[PDB]
Amino acid sequence: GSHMPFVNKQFNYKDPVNGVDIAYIKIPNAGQMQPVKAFKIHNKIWVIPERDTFTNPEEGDLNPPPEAKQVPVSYYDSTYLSTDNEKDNYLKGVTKLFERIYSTDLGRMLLTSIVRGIPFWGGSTIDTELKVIDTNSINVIQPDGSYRSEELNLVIIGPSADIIQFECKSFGHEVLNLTRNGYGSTQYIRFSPDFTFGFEESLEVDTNPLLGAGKFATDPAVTLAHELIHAGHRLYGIAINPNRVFKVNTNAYYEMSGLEVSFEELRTFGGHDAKFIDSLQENEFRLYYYNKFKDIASTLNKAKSIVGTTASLQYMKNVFKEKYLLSEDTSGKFSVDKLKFDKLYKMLTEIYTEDNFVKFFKVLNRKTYLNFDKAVFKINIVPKVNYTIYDGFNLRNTNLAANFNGQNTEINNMNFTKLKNFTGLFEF
Amino acid sequence: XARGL
Ligand SMILES: [Zn+2]
Repeated sequence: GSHMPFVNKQFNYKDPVNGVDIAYIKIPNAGQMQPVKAFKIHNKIWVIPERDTFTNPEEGDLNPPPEAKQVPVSYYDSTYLSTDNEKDNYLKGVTKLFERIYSTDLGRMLLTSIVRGIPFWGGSTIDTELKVIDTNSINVIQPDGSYRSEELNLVIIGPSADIIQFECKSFGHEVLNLTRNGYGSTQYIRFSPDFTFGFEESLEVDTNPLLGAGKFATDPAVTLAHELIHAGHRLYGIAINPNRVFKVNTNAYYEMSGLEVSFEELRTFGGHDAKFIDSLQENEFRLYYYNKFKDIASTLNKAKSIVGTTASLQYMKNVFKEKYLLSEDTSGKFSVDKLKFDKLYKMLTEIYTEDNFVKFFKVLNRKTYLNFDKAVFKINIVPKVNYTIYDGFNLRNTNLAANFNGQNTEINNMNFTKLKNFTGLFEF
Repeated sequence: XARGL
């Protein structure tokens, strides 16, 4: 469903800020930062082609740590994203990759949820008062120079010191049950079109730490989509806590090292990885989020009070009605229909998954979340001659159309530059 | 954030 494109504008980084879709802006609870030039590429969704020194206090220096410090699966370049055509490339890449996602029926579905996925207005200490949470906002510099507060859902931002960072260390005392309480909060995705990962086409090698160089290339659109499915659990508040984890007995090598994997990661991947979330336990999650919804439904029915935007009590009321699929009765009251809850739930946690996105994209991809990366490559998907919205790297009317030759790296070698090999380097 | 190892 890309008949009308997701980004309707041709964007280049150098364009004069208008204070609307191209504006210096500031993110919440950084009062420090110099305003940053950002771009609104679609309603509720913004893009910040700078590397992220902001959101988290801990990083904020892109300098590489000592080499005795660094783990093999880390990669550091302090100069990346520093120039203009670079940030120009970034906008162009991120844009395409959305359009790609958006031309699949799955992508169209998903993205619609993400737009509709507005963070609940929970800010008030007063239970009968409707209050938007201000962490859910950005602050944008209007053409006059005055600040305007603007509510959003998603931000695509450049990386941090570690470009390939495969896990977050970031989040701890941040008060965000917003992701597990059904509220949702505005998600911040760190992402680079300009890099992607090597992997092996055979299961026995791919799940082996000691074997292979990464013959094939992950399609960044599969990568972006993945964070977007994460983002969707975390906009609706149905995300699973990171400390729920699977101690891995499915792999000798993982198990040897006591590596654990968060249920949220297994769910996000989907496929045959989802049975490793215990059906027993999963129903517990279900009932929880189903009850979490009954709380949002209640809170909605109590509230006679708002904090004025232009918006009335009943306009926003219907916005969250739509978001959670609520059932109103003759008396004007909201409830949670147990059918539509499971509808919504099945959709986010099951229908939208990395596995299925691989189905739509007609691409080669890692068969399981539990596997061992081989390489990281530098890429450029901006030239149409490298990469397209419809065919990705495997380009129709070329020798790369068939047998996944576009992702084939010894064939398309023109299109990739290896940076690191992770093989053998793993902690074993 | 995450892709994992
Ligand atoms: Zn993930």
